[PDB]
Amino acid sequence: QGHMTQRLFVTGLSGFVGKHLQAYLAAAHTPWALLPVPHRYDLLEPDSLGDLWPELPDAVIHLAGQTYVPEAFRDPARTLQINLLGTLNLLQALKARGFSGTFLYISSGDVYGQVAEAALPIHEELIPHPRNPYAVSKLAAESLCLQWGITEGWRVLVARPFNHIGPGQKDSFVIASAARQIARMKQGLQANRLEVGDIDVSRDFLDVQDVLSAYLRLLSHGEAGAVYNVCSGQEQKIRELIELLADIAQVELEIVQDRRAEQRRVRGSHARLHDATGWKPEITIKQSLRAILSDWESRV
Amino acid sequence: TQRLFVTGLSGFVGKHLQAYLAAAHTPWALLPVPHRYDLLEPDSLGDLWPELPDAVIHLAGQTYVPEAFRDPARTLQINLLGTLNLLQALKARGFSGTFLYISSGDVYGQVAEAALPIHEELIPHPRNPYAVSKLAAESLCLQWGITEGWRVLVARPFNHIGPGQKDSFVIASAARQIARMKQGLQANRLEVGDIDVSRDFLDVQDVLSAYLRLLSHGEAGAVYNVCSGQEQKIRELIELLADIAQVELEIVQDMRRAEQRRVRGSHARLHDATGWKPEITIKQSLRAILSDWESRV
Ligand SMILES: NC(=O)C1=CN([C@@H]2O[C@H](COP(=O)(O)OP(=O)(O)OC[C@H]3O[C@@H](n4cnc5c(N)ncnc54)[C@H](OP(=O)(O)O)[C@@H]3O)[C@@H](O)[C@H]2O)C=CC1
Ligand SMILES: NC(=O)C1=CN([C@@H]2O[C@H](COP(=O)(O)OP(=O)(O)OC[C@H]3O[C@@H](n4cnc5c(N)ncnc54)[C@H](OP(=O)(O)O)[C@@H]3O)[C@@H](O)[C@H]2O)C=CC1
Repeated sequence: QGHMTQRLFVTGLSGFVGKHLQAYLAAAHTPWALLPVPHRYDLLEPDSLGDLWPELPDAVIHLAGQTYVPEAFRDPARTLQINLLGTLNLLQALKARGFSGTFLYISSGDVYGQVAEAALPIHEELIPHPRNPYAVSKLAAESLCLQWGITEGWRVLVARPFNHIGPGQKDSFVIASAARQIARMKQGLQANRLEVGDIDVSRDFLDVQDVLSAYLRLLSHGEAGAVYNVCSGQEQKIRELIELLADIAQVELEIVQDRRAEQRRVRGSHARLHDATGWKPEITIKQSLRAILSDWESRV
Repeated sequence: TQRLFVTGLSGFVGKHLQAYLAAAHTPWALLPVPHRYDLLEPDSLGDLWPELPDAVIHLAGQTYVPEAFRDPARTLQINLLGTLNLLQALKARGFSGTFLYISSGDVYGQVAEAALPIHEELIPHPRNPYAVSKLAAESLCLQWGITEGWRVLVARPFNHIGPGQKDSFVIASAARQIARMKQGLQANRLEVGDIDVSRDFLDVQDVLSAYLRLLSHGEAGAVYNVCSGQEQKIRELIELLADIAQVELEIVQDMRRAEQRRVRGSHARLHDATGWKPEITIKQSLRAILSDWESRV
């Protein structure tokens, strides 16, 4: 009956993506059985990691870390400690326990930095040029994890996801903030006015569920030692997404000016991930935007 | 004349750089180091610069690969967080000049022979925690160039040769033992690992010259290999040392085969930016290390 089951441990289960992954694994038919977390742990504290795996994971997805760019600029050392030294502490704890399975490190499409429009769509052979300490720490942790795969013989995979859309996303993202505010307009809690910065840029978006499905297909099919973009391959203009949110919400609003963005356009290539795994995006942008508006209605 | 601050002056490369700068009339005046400091201790860094540097060469760190394997965390602390502490100390002092970070050709990792010579557009694949820490510090320094607007340069030097090199390095060890054989202090027998590999070697003086040229003419935000572009078989260099010493040597195996058999780097980018070329032949370098080892014994 069903799948040959494998034990999966996920760090960061309490964060934005983690909560969606736990729900995904509870509802879907998958070979991955999510291991329980025996107690709270801190990646900065090796003694808190010791007994996390009464049953040994066959695979690990490492989501946990300091994920806010302004916080990384505020305290770069702490972001490096959490994202790089924390990853090292996790790797060493897994090693001491006897782990030798699949380790999928979750990086970010932000490692690429400034990319010329002529180099679009971004592919994994483009040399990255991180522009903030968070992106620096992600690229450094990528290298570390892949070095561990070389040194220890583990199956190490790296994913570079681009823009995510989902309930629970950081309010500092313009699309998440726009949805929150529009849901407040629906309920008469704020005027039909949106104060924006530069929204005449395009970015590559995926629903969080398509991002999750890419990670699980990487666990099933990815090549040891390889880096994969996780992206839609489609540019969306921020302004058109805001207009579609208003349309879905049955609201009319004015967008009012609250410095131009450095990177005007971002399109990623997911050819490598699709060729290796069969993965394809399945959630439409309209469904993604409706989902975040609906989530906000029950919270505002 | 511009003020230059160098970390790691007490190390192998830094001692040669201090000597070089005292000898030649370069555009750089080496700043004094007012007190002993520790890159892991931000409070030791604040008063390091009574006069503000115009340029910095960052040599200091944990340079030994077996030590990095022994304690990866410590090597990442020294090489990455130590670099951050230096960047933050300079920023707080008001520095906004040129920062040259010294990385390593070891960041590249495994490279197919058909892909030689190694150029800077090859994606690096570090294979040990030292190389990881160097690649990570490169990205940190270049990110600081972007965000702070400083002129940040990275050099990826390949194998170095010279007096005062770490004794665990194969050529340095061979030269020391052959110098002892010449004096009769050891039997004419040499225990070696896999010496059937080739590496790209430069005399430390040529490496230093490349760094000084980069300070003056490197392009902000760019990475430069610092290498000879010629492969040297370890077995041949050992034979050359014995020939210079006039020692009849016997090489004995100890026993695993090296992962990378051949390494050759391209200095094309460095040369086109700075006109630099190696000036010291491999034989002249080996004479010098042998002759230094002779006085030592
Ligand atoms: N969200 C996005 O838009 C994108 C995300 N990513 C990457 O995806 C991954 C998931 O992001 P997201 O879900 O939004 O992240 P969140 O910030 O929402 O969640 C971070 C998680 O890490 C945990 N964590 C933080 N510090 C530590 C620590 N020192 N020890 C142990 N656990 C710790 C947090 O637990 P607690 O709250 O208890 O501290 C939390 O569960 C990250 O690697 C991120 O960089 C990259 C591209 C896009
Ligand atoms: N030597 C070689 O063959 C190669 C070297 N390189 C790179 O070139 C640079 C110079 O190498 P090399 O001269 O051989 O290095 P050494 O190991 O000989 O010298 C290291 C220097 O760093 C200083 N240092 C170490 N830790 C700290 C710390 N926590 N705070 C302050 N200073 C510290 C040491 O001072 P102290 O003695 O007091 O600890 C010393 O001056 C390094 O970045 C190295 O990676 C590149 C490739 C090959």
